[PDB]
Amino acid sequence: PSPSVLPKPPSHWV
Amino acid sequence: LMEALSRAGQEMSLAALKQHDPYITSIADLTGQVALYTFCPKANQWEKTDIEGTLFVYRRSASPYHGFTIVNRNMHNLVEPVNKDLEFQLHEPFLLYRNASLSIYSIWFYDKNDCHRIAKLMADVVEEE
Repeated sequence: PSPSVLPKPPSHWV
Repeated sequence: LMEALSRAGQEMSLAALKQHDPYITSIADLTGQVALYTFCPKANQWEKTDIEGTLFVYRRSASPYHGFTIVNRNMHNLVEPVNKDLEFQLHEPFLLYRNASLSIYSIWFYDKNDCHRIAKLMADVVEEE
């Protein structure tokens, strides 16, 4: 189960 | 035999899903192992949750006609209705999603054929709300 190093969410979601 | 009990537990899972929400008619799809992550904007990075287990997509006899849940392998589940405020982004083997509260999530799939297939299913049943 991957370290919390996933890809970034779509820019506009933040 | 391993699959006999497999079929069995998918029968019991449906029922457990129903005792908590009776508008539920059937499981549309499920996966092996998935794990949940949430995005923290303040800190700007992903963060583990205590949620990891099996993902069920189910149908309901009343709007919202779809939902999905992660039954955890502690006892705290993920539960999420499939309405039109739900939006997805696929980045195999991760499936990102945002909901009404605007909170951001990622479902990591172990099996990346599950990831693709569920992502496809979601997209279909988001187009239907």
